[PDB]
Amino acid sequence: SNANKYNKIANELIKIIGEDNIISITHCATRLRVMVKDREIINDKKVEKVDEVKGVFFTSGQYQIILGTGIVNKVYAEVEKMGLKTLSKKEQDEL
Repeated sequence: SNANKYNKIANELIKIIGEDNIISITHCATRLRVMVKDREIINDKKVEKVDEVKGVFFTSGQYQIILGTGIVNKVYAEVEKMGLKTLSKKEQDEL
């Protein structure tokens, strides 16, 4: 596939969750982890249909999208430019 593969998934994901429904975002080795305001407006079935999405779970305020290793980082790197509160990239330590 073309090099926009990961930015299309990021955009589809943001669009289904709702941009202003996102508190903050990070990831682990296999999952994109989105702290959301209201899970009950997120259409899980539409999320599950997105390219590369292996499954979805909500628990403990976290909407988790399983993308698999390597694919999860490439999607995270697209979301990182979108301006949402992404957290993985911890902020500069002061001296």
